[PDB]
Amino acid sequence: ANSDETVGKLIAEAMDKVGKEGVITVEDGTGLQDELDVVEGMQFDRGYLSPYFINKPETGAVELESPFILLADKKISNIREMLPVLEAVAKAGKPLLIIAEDVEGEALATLVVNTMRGIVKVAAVKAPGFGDRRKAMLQDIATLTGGTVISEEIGMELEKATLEDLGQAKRVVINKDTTTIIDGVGEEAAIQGRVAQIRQQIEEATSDYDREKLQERVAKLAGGV
Amino acid sequence: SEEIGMELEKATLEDLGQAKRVVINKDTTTIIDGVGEEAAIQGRVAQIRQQIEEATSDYDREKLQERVAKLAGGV
Amino acid sequence: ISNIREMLPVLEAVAKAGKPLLIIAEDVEGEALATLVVNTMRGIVKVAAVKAPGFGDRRKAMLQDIATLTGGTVI
Amino acid sequence: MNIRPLHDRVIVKRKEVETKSAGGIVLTGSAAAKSTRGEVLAVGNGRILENGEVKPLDVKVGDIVIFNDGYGVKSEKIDNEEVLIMSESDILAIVEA
Amino acid sequence: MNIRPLHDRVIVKRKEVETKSAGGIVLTGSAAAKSTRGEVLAVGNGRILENGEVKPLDVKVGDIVIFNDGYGVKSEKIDNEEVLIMSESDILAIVEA
Amino acid sequence: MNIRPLHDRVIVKRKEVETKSAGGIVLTGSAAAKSTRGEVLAVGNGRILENGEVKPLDVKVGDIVIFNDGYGVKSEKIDNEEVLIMSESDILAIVEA
Repeated sequence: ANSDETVGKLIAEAMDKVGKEGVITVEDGTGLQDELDVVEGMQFDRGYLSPYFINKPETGAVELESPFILLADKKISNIREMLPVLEAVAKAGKPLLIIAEDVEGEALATLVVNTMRGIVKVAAVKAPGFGDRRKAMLQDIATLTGGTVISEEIGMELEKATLEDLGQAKRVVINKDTTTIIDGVGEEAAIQGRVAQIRQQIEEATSDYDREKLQERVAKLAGGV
Repeated sequence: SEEIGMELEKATLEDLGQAKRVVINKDTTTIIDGVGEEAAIQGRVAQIRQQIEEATSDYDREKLQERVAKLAGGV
Repeated sequence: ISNIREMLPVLEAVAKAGKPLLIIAEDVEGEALATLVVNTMRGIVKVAAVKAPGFGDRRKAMLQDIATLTGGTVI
Repeated sequence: MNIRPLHDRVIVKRKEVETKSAGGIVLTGSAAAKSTRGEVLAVGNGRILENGEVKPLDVKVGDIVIFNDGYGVKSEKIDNEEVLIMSESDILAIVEA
Repeated sequence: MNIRPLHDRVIVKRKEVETKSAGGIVLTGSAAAKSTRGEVLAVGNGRILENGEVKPLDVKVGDIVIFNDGYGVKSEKIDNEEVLIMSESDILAIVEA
Repeated sequence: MNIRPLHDRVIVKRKEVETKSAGGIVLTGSAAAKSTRGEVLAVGNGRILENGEVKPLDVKVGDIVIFNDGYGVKSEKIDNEEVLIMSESDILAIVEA
């Protein structure tokens, strides 16, 4: 950096925090001074679909305490498929995050009135990514929270999922732009296994792009961003 | 809001707002002194006041402080 | 291929034979491909699906090559 | 004033549009659907068909009924209350017990 | 509470949507189809047609039946369970033996 | 287990899809057509229509029949074998001699 001690120090600092398999990106800052952000644990670029669900108006963000996590591969539109599962969670007390391909229609709508009343505490946020990348990434989340991806593709109905298939977390933070899972159950051995597998997916990455996204995901699942 | 599971038909006098007076012409509507729970006004103001704090641009800054003026001081 | 239907008679004979099965068709999609997954995902049968080598009139010529090398009949 | 249905026709009143209870505790918000249950308010003498005799209806005044809401059914206003006029042919069952 | 079908109408419950067994051992995953088999839960007195007398139905409470799932059939919710309302005309056979 | 058709309905099984013999020696390969011939496996008591009495069916268990394959006919699976359910109205003739 042409003898800029501050750049050196900031890089050094970043490298130290995100680890060896962590990503570091540079972008325009707001003010005059350089600034380093380190995102802890896993977080993807996803805002709540229902803004009328913010349970902390101070930050303008959703903060679900020790919740269940529903991973839906297919997009949701009907409250129907939820009822069997939505029910098991309601009679369990714990809140529920839902990361589907999408949530719209009267499904999204009714979910609002279900928390607006105090029947269940339930969040809805789009799936991270697009196309064949999404399902790959949605699985990452399953691993970190010990849940099963309900994939309509591989002969599975959303309706026939039980508490069994749900992921779990210590806490969840969702605002208008990003969702963050804080410390998921995550079978320790199954994390680093799914990491050492994606780690080798970069090894045989036949370009630069199928190299980038991969080591991004590893950072979300291993160190930091 | 028909969005959040509500029918217009099932609203009662309960849900209606109230004002001291209202002035409407061909271009503008004006509510003069609404009931407005004092504490709920400045609370809803201090909340929109912080929405400008985390306004990620200049436009989501403009309209916000416009609204605060309509709810707090004057224009 | 698109339907599991046409498979069942054959898929069955292989299932009760123990040996796995590769399928080289023109294509495999729909619920055919989908169900085949859950059939190996469980341990009912071990079955692979891969497109045919080539395109147009070259494909059938080449697909026959495979038949010869493995002693099979092109359906 | 009340109503007197004309033989074979039955006068009923509808019930709760997706009562928020189904699935258990979940308050299933209205999914853009209706209800098929209803209370029988009035009964006509009975179908006159086939000339010879006039057969009574198998639903009495005050029954709770599941019906098929199709074309046969009509909507009317009595004393400013929502009421339905369909024939027994459209009534499928009675909820008892 | 249970249901009382209105003469000629039969109240049944559906069975397993493409039970993974057909073809032998193969677990034929759902091909976007339904089932036509069902259990008879309630029976109406019987068809009243042609005035003179009221003929009983040939299906008893508790029969296993193959039906034709067409327009005649309707979907209802009793105690939060999926039930079907069709007339005997739509019931084709009984599975016994 | 076998099947018990519900009065008027007849349970049959289809025959050979364009048996390669027609025209004489020529093995007429499948031209995208079906067969109308079939074996009667089960019979219902008989049509009940017009109240008074219940008339038997003119086809016995085991007949060879030409039918009209239209809407009336339905497809079912018994012990994993292809069977057809139509009414006598759809059976046109019997092949004998």
